[PDB]
Amino acid sequence: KPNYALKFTLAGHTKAVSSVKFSPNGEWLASSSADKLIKIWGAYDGKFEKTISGHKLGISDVAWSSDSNLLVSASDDKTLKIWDVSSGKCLKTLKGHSNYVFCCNFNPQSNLIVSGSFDESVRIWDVKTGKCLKTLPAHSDPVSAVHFNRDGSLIVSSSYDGLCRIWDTASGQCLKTLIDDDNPPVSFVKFSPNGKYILAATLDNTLKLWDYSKGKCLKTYTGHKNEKYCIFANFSVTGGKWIVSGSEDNLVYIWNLQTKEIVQKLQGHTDVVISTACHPTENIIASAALENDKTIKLWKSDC
Amino acid sequence: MRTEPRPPAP
Repeated sequence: KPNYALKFTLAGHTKAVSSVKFSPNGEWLASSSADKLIKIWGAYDGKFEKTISGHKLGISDVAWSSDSNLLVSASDDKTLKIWDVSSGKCLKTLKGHSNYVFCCNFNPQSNLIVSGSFDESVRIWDVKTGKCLKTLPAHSDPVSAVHFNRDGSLIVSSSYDGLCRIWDTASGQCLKTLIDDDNPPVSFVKFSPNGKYILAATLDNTLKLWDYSKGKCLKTYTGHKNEKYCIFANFSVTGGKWIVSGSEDNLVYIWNLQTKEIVQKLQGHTDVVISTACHPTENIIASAALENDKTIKLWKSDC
Repeated sequence: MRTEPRPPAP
């Protein structure tokens, strides 16, 4: 069992925080917010670094390039923006979605960005040019999450339509549609680190690990509350192998991936924990909460 | 916004 303990509370976003992510080089945490801003913080000391501004409406997601130099952000202003972190410059504004952009991610080579939108589409963008390369007719309801696999050859998407879909990056073809009894809205999805599984959150207070190729649910994680928000989930791999998620009861939940038992609940946020992130090399977790709290917390364990 | 809730189905 881990022993995550609070180390720092990071404050100053003026509205709900939407997403927190650690830079791949482990040096930084980036946060996005309904306040239309991105903030950068020291990953190990929680020290505020800088604010990055330019979106015209709130931002629901942010993601780092593999070399930790760029960010992409997804906004209700219907665009994504690519940012040079050290200069703060907006390098490109990605236009094409017809509604809120909700989620985003770079591929491992970082030459592509994938986005999902309330317009029900998934779009694949060229980083260098800013051009949309493909528009996938992915879902029949808002797209809640998009993620590339370890070698970038696949994209997984999730939707309120109750489905998770696997896409061939090169062709745009849908290679798989995952179906689960009752088709509860899917609020989050991501590949496992080895790319063999996908972790999916549904708005019925449940997280599941799936062997998507075979359409077999291998694990189910419950105990938390998730019925209204798209809460991030994660695979913790620097120490023990955990599943980490936020929750609508203001707690961070940690489960043993194999046993499915809850091994820790982290307390002291005062609103829904919308986002959690796991450091790439240290046993550190970042968490972020909604409007009534607006703080980010950094927790650290010995294992 | 992700920060705003989806009314659960009735």
